[PDB]
Amino acid sequence: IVPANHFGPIPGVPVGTMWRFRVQVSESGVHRPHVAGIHGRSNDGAYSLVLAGGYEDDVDNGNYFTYTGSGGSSDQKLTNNNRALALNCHSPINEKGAEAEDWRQGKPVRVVRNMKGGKHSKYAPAEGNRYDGIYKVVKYWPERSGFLVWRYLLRRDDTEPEPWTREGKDRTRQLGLTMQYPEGYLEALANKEKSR
Amino acid sequence: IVPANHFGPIPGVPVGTMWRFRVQVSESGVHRPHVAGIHGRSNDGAYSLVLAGGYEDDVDNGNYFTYTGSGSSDQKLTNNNRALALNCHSPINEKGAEAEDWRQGKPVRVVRNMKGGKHSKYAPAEGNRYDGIYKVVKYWPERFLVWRYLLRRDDTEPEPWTREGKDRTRQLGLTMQYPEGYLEALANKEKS
DNA sequence: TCACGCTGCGTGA
DNA sequence: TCACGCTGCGTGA
Repeated sequence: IVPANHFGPIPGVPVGTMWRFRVQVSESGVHRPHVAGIHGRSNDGAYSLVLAGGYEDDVDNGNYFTYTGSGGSSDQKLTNNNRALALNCHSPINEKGAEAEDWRQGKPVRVVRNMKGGKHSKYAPAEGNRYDGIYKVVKYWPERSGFLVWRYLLRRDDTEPEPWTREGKDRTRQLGLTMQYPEGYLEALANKEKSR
Repeated sequence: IVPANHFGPIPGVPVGTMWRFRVQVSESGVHRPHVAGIHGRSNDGAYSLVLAGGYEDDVDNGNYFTYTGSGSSDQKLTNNNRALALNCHSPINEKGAEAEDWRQGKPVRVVRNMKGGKHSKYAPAEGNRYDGIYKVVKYWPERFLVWRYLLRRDDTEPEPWTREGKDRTRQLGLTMQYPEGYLEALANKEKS
């Protein structure tokens, strides 16, 4: 595997792989937190995040999406994962939001989409978790719920194509990527011979 | 295998049975909720509760303990907290009540989780432990405002922390139950 | 379906 | 240690 604070793609998991649970996504190293949306250290940056349709805003447009941080029922602070993510934007950490001088020079963020994101996004998978590639932070800002939240614009910068495109649907088919289940999960669950 | 809304002990699960995880305690049947403290419908009663030290408002003395409900917001005798109150042998009362002949209330299987050892010597060291049948003696509200219950034990087989009970566990072979493949892959990860 | 809940765990700090 | 948290499940409704 690779270090936890490692930035960028995990070697061997191309764009379009599909795990069923987030523990498989973790063991794969693509997104190490079992539950948390963001993986980051406030002193370094954010290494990976998940879109599971948590926030009633957070508009998902494929190559572009808005995203909201962690905290709170009370105001969100620019600390921990919130601060970690903003560190990737090619701009000095500003406590009032910043924009990127050449956004493509930001730290890379791994991004996977989850079936629960379908509540708000046409780009979610029908099932499980799909690593949709690399994004960079272009902008971040605070806004009002009725409380203050920290939000982020993310643009995609990966060489391999989005899995929902024609080119990407061919990469998913040619590389033979199928929904990967935990060893034993399918076989074990098929046994519903309880009492009746 | 007795329905979900069955009162009293589960056939085949003796007092002192041990499971490492809450999921096996639901497969067992003794306590079907995976997370929730109480199993109970608001017009029938409660079937099982777990002592996992979740609330400041709790005292555990073994043969009896006092228990807390569901809720930084005032509680109500609704849903599960309504359910437990019907297990008391006295008509439901929004002001709290006590049972005359508490032993004719409806049985409640009590599971003890290791997360209660902090404030109870009677909790197990590891995992979960089925400790028999308790009945509701009395229930009342207390100050935020919360609902509390007192539960005495009414089960013929001995408690697993006594001499008689500890003798049943050794002789019945009840040892800590783990999921298949848990110990295998966790020894794997332990050595790394 | 829908929301809840005495979980349980790897990682940041 | 504790803080943290875009899990996941059965459950009543």
